[PDB]
Amino acid sequence: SLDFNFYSLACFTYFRSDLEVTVVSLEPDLEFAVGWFPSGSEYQASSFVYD
Amino acid sequence: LPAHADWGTIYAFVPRPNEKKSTAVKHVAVYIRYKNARAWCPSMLPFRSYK
Amino acid sequence: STDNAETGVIEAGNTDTDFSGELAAPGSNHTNVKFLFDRSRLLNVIKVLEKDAVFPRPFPTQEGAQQDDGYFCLLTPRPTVASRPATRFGLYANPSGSGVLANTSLDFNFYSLACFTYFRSDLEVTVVSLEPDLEFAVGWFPSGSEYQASSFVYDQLHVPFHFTGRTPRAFASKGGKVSFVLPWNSVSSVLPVRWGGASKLSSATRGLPAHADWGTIYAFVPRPNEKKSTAVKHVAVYIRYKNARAWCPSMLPFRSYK
Amino acid sequence: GPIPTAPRENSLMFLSTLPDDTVPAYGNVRTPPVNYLPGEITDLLQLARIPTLMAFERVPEPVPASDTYVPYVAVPTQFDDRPLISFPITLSDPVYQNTLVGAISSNFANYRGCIQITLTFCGPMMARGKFLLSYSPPNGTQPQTLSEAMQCTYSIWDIGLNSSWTFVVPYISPSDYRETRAITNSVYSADGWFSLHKLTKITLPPDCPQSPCILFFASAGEDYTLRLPVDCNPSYVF
Amino acid sequence: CYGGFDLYFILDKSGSVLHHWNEIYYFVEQLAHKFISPQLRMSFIVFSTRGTTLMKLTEDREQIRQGLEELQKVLPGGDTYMHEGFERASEQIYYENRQGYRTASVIIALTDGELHEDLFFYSEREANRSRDLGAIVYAVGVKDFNETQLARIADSKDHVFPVNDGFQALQGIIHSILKKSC
Amino acid sequence: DRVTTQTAGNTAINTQSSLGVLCAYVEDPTKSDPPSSSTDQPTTTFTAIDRWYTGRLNSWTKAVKTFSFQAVPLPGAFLSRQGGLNGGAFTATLHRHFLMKCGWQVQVQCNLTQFHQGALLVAMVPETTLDVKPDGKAKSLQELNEEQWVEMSDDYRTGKNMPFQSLGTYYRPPNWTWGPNFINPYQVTVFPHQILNARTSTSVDINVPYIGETPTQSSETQNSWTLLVMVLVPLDYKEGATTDPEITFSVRPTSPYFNGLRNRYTAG
Amino acid sequence: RGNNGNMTFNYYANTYQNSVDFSTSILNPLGYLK
Repeated sequence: SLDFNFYSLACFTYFRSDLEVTVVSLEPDLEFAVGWFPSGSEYQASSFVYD
Repeated sequence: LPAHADWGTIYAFVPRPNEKKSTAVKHVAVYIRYKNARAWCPSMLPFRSYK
Repeated sequence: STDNAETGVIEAGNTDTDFSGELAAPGSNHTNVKFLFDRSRLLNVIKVLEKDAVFPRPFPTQEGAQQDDGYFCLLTPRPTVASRPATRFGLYANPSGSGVLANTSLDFNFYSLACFTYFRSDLEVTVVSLEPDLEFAVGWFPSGSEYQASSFVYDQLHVPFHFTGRTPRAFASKGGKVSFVLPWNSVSSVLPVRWGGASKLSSATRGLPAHADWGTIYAFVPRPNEKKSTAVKHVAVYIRYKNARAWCPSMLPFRSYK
Repeated sequence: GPIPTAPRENSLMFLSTLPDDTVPAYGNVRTPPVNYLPGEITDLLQLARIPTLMAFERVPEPVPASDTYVPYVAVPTQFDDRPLISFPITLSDPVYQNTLVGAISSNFANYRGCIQITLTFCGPMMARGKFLLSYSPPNGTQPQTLSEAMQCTYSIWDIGLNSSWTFVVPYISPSDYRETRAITNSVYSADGWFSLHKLTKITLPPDCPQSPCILFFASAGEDYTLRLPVDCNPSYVF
Repeated sequence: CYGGFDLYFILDKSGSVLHHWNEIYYFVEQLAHKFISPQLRMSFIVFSTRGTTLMKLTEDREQIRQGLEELQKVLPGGDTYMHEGFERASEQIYYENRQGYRTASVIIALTDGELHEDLFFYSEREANRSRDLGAIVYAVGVKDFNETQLARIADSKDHVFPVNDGFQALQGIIHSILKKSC
Repeated sequence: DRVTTQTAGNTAINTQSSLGVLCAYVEDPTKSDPPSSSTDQPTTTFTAIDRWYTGRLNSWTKAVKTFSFQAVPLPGAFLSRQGGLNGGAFTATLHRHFLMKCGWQVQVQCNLTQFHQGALLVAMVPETTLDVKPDGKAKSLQELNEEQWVEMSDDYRTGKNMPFQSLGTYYRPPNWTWGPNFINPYQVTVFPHQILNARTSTSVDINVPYIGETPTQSSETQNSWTLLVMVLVPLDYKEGATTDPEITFSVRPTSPYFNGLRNRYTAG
Repeated sequence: RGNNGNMTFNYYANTYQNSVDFSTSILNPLGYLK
């Protein structure tokens, strides 16, 4: 991955912002769920049984 | 590589239990729009072709 | 420095307690307990009712019983077995055999922060179906009360009573999700996370606070009894705490080594 | 006519952190009173600056009893020039397993500020020794002998009528906030080791027992602030 | 004629074997070093609340020499759920009896001695199924003695031993069939 | 300094090398009010019972291990009469009142020499059940002298030693791992407590006001403040020092609150 | 406080929002040593 068109304007050395996360499914008739964890942290991965 | 000067990550998953999973894989895209940005101490631009 | 800790109370010491240097600015306040808990969290999943329900028995139960287990959810953070308040927490690791597996539950990540002994809040009930293209209905009755279970016929169709009543219902949309906040209703004063005590005066299991709880949510489809499918289905339930308080601190769950 | 509206892209979703409230399905109720029982919590940091006993690996004599891990230090009589206890500062290391700031840090992501550790002597009053404790920011290797721990940042300590010595690890940093655990053990997440050395021998009369003991505490200082929670580790339940 | 002797160990590891653990160990250490006959099967399993098996059925006996010395490693703790121990034996019994062998299995148990109403029922619930395939059942227990409930998991009152005579009594019931190895 | 002569009722205790006090959560703990849930006139304090009762606890030797504790409940101690400690008049009162409500002074007892070392830890934890192994029978005065200490197993650490219930034989027998009541010994100094050792002190005190899940719990079932003593570093002493020192304790109620007369309690 | 954006208004009155109590008629530390 890379953000293609950001560099072609970028005449900078340091940057500062906030962002937003927009998601869109390409396959039809789909329902999903998005997750997130902050930087300097790491995903939790296990499973616990229910019925 | 500045390993801890980043934002975070988004993962997508369906709301279903583990044993009822289909065989066809599927896809989803992710979008970002920057906000309230600042900038400091200018520099160069990516080199254009000739070629 | 040069104080001794054996008096039980020691304060904190900044950099200029013994070194040269000045104290640092306060960073943030993601610490206040009525902000820390306010997070949407699921506790478990639920098998959906579709008929005249029956609810499980008191503490011993011989075989040949007829109850429909795993359809209720006595929503507390406290450990629960078979939708009635237990005192310990199971994890059925070797489930082969006969005899039905009980519905266990516990609020996993609540204890790992919990340095408390008494707790106080209000909550909210968020429901979501896992199976696709589904429409359902959630019901509820308060703590210290009990579900009504019968059926009365209408035009040859047997229809149960939990379509109606006093206590509130909620009918979802086409694959929608239902949510509402729900206040205190408990006979006792504050929720205990630890308890001594027993339920009655004598001859009781020592430790379960049977009437310091919240209530339970059950799911059911809006259909008459005789038009019921053969495939069973599932639905989850979510809780987010609100306006919380806390009292008289305590320990934390023991971490492994291992 | 109705007021014209335009629904945006965010339809019917629910965010977990979403700062708003929902219509109640049953309201106008009362509650038992509260005020009689004392001991409120406004912030857990009033909680966080209580002493807590650390936990260490036992010296090479494994007693077969359960969990041979030890909340003290067994000082030897013999003269050697390596430190007594040396442990890093990464708030998920197996020395920070059940300290409070380790415990309520283990579910948060970032902190800022100091970290007090203090140590309580326990020995016979006719015994007396001189112990220094020292701290160094991350060098290439680890500072091992007394010149290296000498140059950096230390305090010597007497044995007298009291029994402790409040010490505070200073807070030097590239960036103001710091992480809580190191997915890659980088300069942003570690801050160099901590050690204590015996400076002069423990001195004690006849017919009183050898090898005294010292307990360790660990508490948040003043500037210790936390931020931005994360999902927890359920591994205690298995 | 059949060699037909696969002997199995059941061991408690609950709290009450706190003060007795090396004696239960010494019993197993002598019962393993009772024979030098390789025409049999061994396996080590324990019951807490729940654990796992230790060793699988193995052929040459450096492996049980490793088993008998790793027996020291486990600490006495947990509940008394020994219907799970007979389960852990029987599950590899009946699904490693597809070779067509006639192996009349035989199981000796080490129990403290008392367990209440429901768990005793689930032990009998297992124990019917245990010799439903043709197993042989045994149990001993150091306690204030009752043969009241312990006879039910056995075939009759013959095969539930005390501690006083059972130091050599169970040796007879093994060596009265060990000699017929073919 | 360091001499605290505390006088109440007709008794008066002083510990000449003591340390101070330690209140909890409010700097003056004795203040309270009659409970709001009741309607009857409550029987308040009276000077015949404002008292230090004392009672002997088990002694302690070399042979103990780390984190091994004794723990005495409250007011359930007064019922079963451990260690020559009875409420006397106080038990005869609180047998006959269905609601009971009170806070507690405690100062505990040892005195080691100047050639010893070894740290105890006097602390009163709130709202625990550290007196029962899950059979359902609360342990009584006969089975205290066979152990002299609770060897701190892992089953208290993982919360596996709390009394569970009869599962019912329609189900499967479970596989329990966790309970919300436990003791984490690396953590136990978050409660009102102070290190007692042969370094500085001999006898030392705690103090605590009321906490509760309700304004007034029941008479003979609740146990809020169990107090536990636990050893962190064992003792060492040469041949000639005083073998096996002795431990007792001193418990004071402050501002009792009784409610509801009936016959003297007879257990069903 | 908590986390809200409701600096303008709430819809329901607060007695319908969350339960309030009866009538019985810069932070602080956690217990001094006197």
